[PDB]
Amino acid sequence: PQITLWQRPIVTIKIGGQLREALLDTGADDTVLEDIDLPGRWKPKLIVGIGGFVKVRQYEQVPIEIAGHKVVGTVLIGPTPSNIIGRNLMTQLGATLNF
Amino acid sequence: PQITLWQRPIVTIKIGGQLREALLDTGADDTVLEDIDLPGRWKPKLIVGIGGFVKVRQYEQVPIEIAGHKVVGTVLIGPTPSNIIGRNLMTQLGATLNF
Ligand SMILES: [Cl-]
Ligand SMILES: [Cl-]
Ligand SMILES: [Cl-]
Ligand SMILES: [Cl-]
Ligand SMILES: [Cl-]
Ligand SMILES: [Cl-]
Ligand SMILES: [Cl-]
Ligand SMILES: [Cl-]
Ligand SMILES: [Cl-]
Ligand SMILES: [Cl-]
Repeated sequence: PQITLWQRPIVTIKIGGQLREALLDTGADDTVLEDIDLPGRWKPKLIVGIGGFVKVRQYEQVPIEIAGHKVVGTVLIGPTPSNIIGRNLMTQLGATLNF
Repeated sequence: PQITLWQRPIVTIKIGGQLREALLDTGADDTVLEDIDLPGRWKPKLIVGIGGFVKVRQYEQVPIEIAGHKVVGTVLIGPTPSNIIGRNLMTQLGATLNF
């Protein structure tokens, strides 16, 4: 799609059977979602959040659909003020900012 | 331009004689710059930053060039971890996210 920016760029995402929403955030390096579960192994990671650092789970090679486009990449699961799609997945999408 | 996202989307900006850089941040509502001065009146505004709230100065109808494109809009001046161009100015640019 072509997404304008007069409102927050919130899109529908889907991971397996879990339909959610998230912000397309060009100011975020990584993707962080609070309201999803995944099975299997994961690696701990620290991100910055309230109180200094927050521990999240890093899941690799996750299939995720963003605004109807399927990609595969890393998803961080843990506390976040908003679900955010970061540059790691926007690169998979081939997304660009255009003006 | 057409800006890819495999690195942080940092662009050159210019306000009067003040040439700087800033991140194009679709996760930011407003534009916040730390390393610029402007003359004249301004209105105080609180934003979220380290320690809860940070006081910045709100300047209106500021002419600013972003990646070579001139626009006019509101610029917040104060502490910020990175200079950020937010959606308020990206809308003026007619910027879109495309995939
Ligand atoms: Cl599932
Ligand atoms: Cl992030
Ligand atoms: Cl620990
Ligand atoms: Cl959508
Ligand atoms: Cl990835
Ligand atoms: Cl100047
Ligand atoms: Cl902001
Ligand atoms: Cl006060
Ligand atoms: Cl530039
Ligand atoms: Cl504005």
